[PDB]
Amino acid sequence: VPTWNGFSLYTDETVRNAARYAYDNYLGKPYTGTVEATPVNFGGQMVYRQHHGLAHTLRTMAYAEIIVEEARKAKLRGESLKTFADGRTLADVTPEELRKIMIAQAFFVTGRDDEESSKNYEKYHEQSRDAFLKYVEENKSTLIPDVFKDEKDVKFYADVIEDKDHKWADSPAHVLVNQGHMVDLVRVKQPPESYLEYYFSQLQPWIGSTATEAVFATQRQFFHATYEAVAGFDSENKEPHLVVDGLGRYVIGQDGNPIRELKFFSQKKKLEENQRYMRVDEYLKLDEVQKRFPGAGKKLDGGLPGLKEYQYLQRLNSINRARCENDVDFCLGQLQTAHHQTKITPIKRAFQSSSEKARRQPNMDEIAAARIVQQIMANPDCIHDDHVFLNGQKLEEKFFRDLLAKCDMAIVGSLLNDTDIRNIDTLMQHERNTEFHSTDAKAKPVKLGETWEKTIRSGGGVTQIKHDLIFLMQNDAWYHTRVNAIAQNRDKDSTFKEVLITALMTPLTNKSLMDTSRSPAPKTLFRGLDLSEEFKNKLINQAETIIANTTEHLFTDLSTEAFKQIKLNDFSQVSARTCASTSTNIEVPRTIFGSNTIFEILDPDGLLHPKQVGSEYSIYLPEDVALVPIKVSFDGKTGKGKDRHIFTLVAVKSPDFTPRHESGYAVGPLLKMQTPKLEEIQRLVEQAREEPDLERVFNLQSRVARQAKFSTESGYKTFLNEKVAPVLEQSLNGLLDNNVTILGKVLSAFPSDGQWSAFNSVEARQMKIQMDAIKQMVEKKAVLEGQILPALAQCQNALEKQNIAGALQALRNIPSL
Amino acid sequence: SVPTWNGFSLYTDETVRNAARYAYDNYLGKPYTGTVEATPVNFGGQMVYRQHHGLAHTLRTMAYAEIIVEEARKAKLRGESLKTFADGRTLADVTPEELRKIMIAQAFFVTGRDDEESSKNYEKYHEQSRDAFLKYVEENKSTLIPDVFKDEKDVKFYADVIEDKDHKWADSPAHVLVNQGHMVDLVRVKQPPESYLEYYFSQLQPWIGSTATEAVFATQRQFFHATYEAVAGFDSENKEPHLVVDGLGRYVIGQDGNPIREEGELKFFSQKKKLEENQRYMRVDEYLKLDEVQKRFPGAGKKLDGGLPGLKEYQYLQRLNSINRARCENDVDFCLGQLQTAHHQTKITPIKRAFQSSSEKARRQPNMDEIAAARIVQQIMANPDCIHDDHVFLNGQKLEEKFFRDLLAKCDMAIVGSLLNDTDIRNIDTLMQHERNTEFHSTDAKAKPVKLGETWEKTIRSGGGVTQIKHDLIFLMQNDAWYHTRVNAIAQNRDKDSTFKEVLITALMTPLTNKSLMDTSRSPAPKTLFRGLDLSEEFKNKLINQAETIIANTTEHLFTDLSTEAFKQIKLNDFSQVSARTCASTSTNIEVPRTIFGSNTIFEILDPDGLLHPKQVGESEYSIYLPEDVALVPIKVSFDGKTGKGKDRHIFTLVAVKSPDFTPRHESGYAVGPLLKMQTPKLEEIQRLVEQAREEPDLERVFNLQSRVARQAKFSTESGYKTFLNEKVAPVLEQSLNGLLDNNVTILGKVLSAFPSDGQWSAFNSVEARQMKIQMDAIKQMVEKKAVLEGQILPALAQCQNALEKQNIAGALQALRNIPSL
Repeated sequence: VPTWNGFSLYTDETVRNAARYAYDNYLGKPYTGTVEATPVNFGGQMVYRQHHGLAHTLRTMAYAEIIVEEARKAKLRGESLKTFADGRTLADVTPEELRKIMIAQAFFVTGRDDEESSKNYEKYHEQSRDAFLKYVEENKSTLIPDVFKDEKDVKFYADVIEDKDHKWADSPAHVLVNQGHMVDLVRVKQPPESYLEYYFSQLQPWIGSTATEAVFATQRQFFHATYEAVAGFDSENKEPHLVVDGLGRYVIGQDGNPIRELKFFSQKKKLEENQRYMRVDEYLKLDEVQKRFPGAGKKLDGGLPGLKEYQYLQRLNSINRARCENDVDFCLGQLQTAHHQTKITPIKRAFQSSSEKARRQPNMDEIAAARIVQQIMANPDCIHDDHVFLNGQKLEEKFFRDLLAKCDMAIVGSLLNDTDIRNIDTLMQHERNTEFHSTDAKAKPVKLGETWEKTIRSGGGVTQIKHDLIFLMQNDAWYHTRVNAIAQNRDKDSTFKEVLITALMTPLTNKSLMDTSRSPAPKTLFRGLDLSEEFKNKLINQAETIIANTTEHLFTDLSTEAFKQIKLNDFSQVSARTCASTSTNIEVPRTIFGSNTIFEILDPDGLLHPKQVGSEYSIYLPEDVALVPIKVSFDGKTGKGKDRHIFTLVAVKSPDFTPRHESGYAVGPLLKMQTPKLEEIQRLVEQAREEPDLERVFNLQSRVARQAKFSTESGYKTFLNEKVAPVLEQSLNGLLDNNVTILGKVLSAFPSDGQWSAFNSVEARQMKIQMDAIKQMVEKKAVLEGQILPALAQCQNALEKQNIAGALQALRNIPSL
Repeated sequence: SVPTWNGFSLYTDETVRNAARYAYDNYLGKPYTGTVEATPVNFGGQMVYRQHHGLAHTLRTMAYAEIIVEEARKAKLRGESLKTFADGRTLADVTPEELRKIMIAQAFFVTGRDDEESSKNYEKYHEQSRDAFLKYVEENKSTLIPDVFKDEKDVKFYADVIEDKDHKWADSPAHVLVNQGHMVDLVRVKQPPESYLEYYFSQLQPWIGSTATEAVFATQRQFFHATYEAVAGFDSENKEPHLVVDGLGRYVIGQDGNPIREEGELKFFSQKKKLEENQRYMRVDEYLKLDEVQKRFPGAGKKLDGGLPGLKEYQYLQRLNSINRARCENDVDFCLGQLQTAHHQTKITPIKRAFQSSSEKARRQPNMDEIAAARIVQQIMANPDCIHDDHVFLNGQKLEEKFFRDLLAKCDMAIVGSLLNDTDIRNIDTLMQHERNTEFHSTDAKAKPVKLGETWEKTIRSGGGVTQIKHDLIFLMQNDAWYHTRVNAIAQNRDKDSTFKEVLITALMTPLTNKSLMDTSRSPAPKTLFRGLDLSEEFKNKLINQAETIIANTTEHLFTDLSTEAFKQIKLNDFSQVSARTCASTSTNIEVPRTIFGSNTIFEILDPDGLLHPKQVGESEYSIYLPEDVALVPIKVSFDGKTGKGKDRHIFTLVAVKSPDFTPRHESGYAVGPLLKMQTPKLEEIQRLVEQAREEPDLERVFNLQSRVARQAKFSTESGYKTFLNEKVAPVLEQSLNGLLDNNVTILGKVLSAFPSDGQWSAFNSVEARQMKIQMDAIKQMVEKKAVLEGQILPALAQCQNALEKQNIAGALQALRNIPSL
């Protein structure tokens, strides 16, 4: 199954011109015959060939395209398709070949003089053949050798148009033209079930059941797009079955068994006593029919969903019907829109739908990670070379990589403020000489902060800073190449600071984008990548597998297999985790950057939220949006002679695409940073463990004993012996045993200021001062070990019992000594 | 060159006392048969026949001879050179056997007096005294010869000294001692006192030296006080006319009027004589200021008070007329006892002079390391589990061998023991079980090791309560040499190759043995204790001339204080540390160390001031623990003969003296240090309080609850549970989360009042509504925990510490007590 070159009925000018010439010189002209020569009028515009005209012709061409498309899918799914003489299959049809088919299809009905299909078949097809050759001859210089290879080639496609011997299974050419003509024959004729089953069974051997359901489902959409009525389907319908081949009937005899010789009966032939034409419901139930037709037990609604009879009938009588029959560019534009929708509809069908187009609200870790980023931005002093040290906690390379991979950094950026944006400059000043290395190894290291201040920043308020951050990531490859690789976890030999900067800048860049972007989101963006031959080939294979398992259906929904294959082959991560640069102009990645890989990202449901850059836009992929492939084309070669492919991707949002991360990664380290130092308390326990100053007590004991005894004043000597000395000996023992009971009692025994003031001697006064110091000494230990320390212990105890009102009580109600 | 004295004494020798007893009975106690001063005199009713030249006089002469020879021997050891006799000997060479013969002769020197004549019947009285002595020897020849006197030739020699035929008062030691001794008693209260004192001082001086002569006349005045005689004052500036004493004459100053010389040389004008108008008598104050007098007599310019210090004049006379005066003149055993007390005091007094005085006899109060040592000893005793082979491990601290040797050396164990109780004593049994197999080693390395705790349990202890344990511990220390030799060696820091546990036990037992002793003893403290030692010959001889050096430099004095030399020699030669640092065993019976133990060294420990505080061991046996400021100063060394093994035995007489100068200097903190570290609080409650405040909020729980509330909300169940969830619950959870993401206590305190009441929840009874209330209560408790901690408790504790750090204890308590409500 070769890779398609992107050839399309809706973009090829050669085929489009063959459809004009056909319309312009036949087809748009009045019938010269008798049968239905009378024109019909739609919305005031006339149609000369309502039936076999332009809209019919263009649809046959459109059928051939999708029949080939579906065959290539069935082949890739492992299905065996009907082979020709040379062993080829409809899937082997080439772009060049298909173009020659459509050109011939454009003339397959030009040679009609009226609407007689019971005679003149030979003459009309001879005229169509002449009309086609006349076109080829007129544009001889153009069509050969580029379209047709020689006159023998032209003769071949003229032979298919003439249809002398009805060899409708000779070649892909004969089949596509015959099948394309027959698919348009499913309209409203009753009973609809007999017609549908017949034409279904004609196409089925060539491309398979899954592909045949897709064609007739798409055919109904092409009818809506070109304003033709669409029939309903009822497997339980009680009408008599219509044997399409010959317009006959099958009959039920009295054995109650379908008459078989199965036996064809003419609508004229008379039936016996107990004979009755088999009904369609009986026909759809036959083991042979159910085996080739999945219509049994199923139902389809006619018309358009949302429209009622009178509304649907008014639509059919619109001028747009006439425009489809008269305007080539219009009828092709209708089909193109319908064809494109059949690629998207089955995808949306296979996944849980959502009504929210916005990013979800922050989770707990995104909130925590936002707090951490804000703190780092405020304290760039916390930035080292191996790590970040912030509030008694160490954050290393692993932490910031986990943030880059688990957090939606657009959501984190929505939690940041203009203070954080202003603090970018100061981070940059702190990292003035931090070297950033481009992923291109030839490149010389660039000083981060210095380059920021010297060539990018330009003063101003916060909005200017945002523009300069967006400017840096847009225009400085030494910066963005490293950042993108670290964000997507595909980097080699990155410094911790390169990783940290990425983790800090990515949410801040998203904020800067959301705050500055003004324009409404474009719905078609282009992205350029340069991939290895090995990696691109993987993506090509994953895309083709997904496309092959995404098909429209009539009766058999294969959404479960589309789900399975998409989750197996999804490569959305290639455009995720970073501020990905895109353009509305395909020539930016294609011609300027010369990329071998081009993503045509389609976002018709507005799910990507692209922010304008400084035609550049920036994409930060939401966690639950997948970029599902619908088309893979070979686009020729780049400047360096490498193959170039375009991946057309459609944005689809679903809870099914949501990743499951285990939480805690950002909340954890945040909690540990809120941990209180409590240095006052740690200083209370060190003071409560200080040894008492006993030498001070001894010194005064000695001083008292020296004057206890060397003075002839009797009152002073007694005072020292009965009032001073015992208190000191009592205080010494108290501080030595650390006995609270003895300390708190000696407090009252300390003589008053007035008892000391009785002696106005020099030594008595100095002793007073030293006695006061000891008293303070004794008191601070009596209150600590006696009042305060017990209270704290009582407080703590009520806290581990969760008696909060009791913990406060232990501090409020302190018993006195 | 000075032979060791054999302890011969006037106060203990029986022969001399007998001679004095005979002299009184037959002569001195009988009335004078003469004319002058023959009339008896009363003192307190008792009659005294011979007031001047009687028994008290005769016994003092004998006391002078003793102190003269004593001071002469000291003078020689200080290196002084004494006047020699014809045979080349000095008074320091006088032997005990010879001194006894002299004292016997001295006893009769006055017996032949018929009255108190002056210069009339010298030869008659001295012949009668001689015949009295001959009569006494003959009547006692069987005992006196040849033990005391060699032969009749020897007896005749001392008889010839008594007769005094040729006035050869410097012919021999006997002549000098008898003649000087008789004169020394003439230093009475006669006027002028200065002329008499200078004279008799100059006669003795050449024989023994100035230092000795000063000691003899100082002691003399004490002998006078002890025998109730009047003691004269001394005044260098006395204006009264000088009396020459040899002649009872005067000297004369001319009109010149420098004293009248010859040749220069002084004269001797008879007091009867009659001279010129231009001349007057040389004053006492003029005599003492002469250059010739000042070079031979150190007492000008100086002064001596008369009478007894502390007594007035009226009290002195009521003492001089006491009945004791008559008892000294009539009772031999009484007068000798009076002199013995005075003589003994003259050996203690100069020692106390050389150091600071002390007032208090009792041990000092505990210091800070002794109080701490008692605690540590008590806690080791309470939990013997802390005892290891290499160290003791108490409350996080490691106590090693040096720590316990430091207690033994710096702490007064007796004081430490005073801080112990009966529980600690009772815990000895617990200690001994833990140390059941601990082996103790005697210093005697021939003895086998003994298992401490096993021997204690099976041999030493006898049951009963604490008092019996104390008795058992004391018994162990008294009788088991395997225990006490090791303990004493370690306590005194003179041991070798001791185990750690032996050191530990010594440090634990010493204060415990002291407490046991103090709690069980009830005897009044004796003042004479005897301690026996088995010393090497080298060590003893070192102690001997250490003691002899100290004794030779301790003298009484009149004018020249040599206290500083006493201080210097005592500190140099002190051996008090032989009896220190351990519970030392003593006895009131000298025969215990001498006979039973057969010690070659005996300490006669005297404690008249009650400084040692001995305790009775189980009788005559006592234990002393030497106080840190008490020295055992030697005053006497005697040769006592041979032991059982033919080794020489010596007796050291030591006096307990207390002084701050003996106080050792140790750095504090050797025990207080480790104790304080064992009391450092490991404040676990506060540490838990801190860690509680470090516990993290379950933010995920609050966020997940928001999800549930929303998902519970978008289905209308009960009326109006949905509106309740959207308008009352959800905002609170949003505010709680934002208040917990930030540490904003103001948001947290506010949202607490915003949580729905139970009454509001009571309106909804669905399974999911009750399941929501329970979750909501958990979030509320989560909010409250931090709103109270960060908002009230933690800042209260911070403001408390800040007030304590500023030493504002008032504000520290207000920090806890004045906690404002949210």
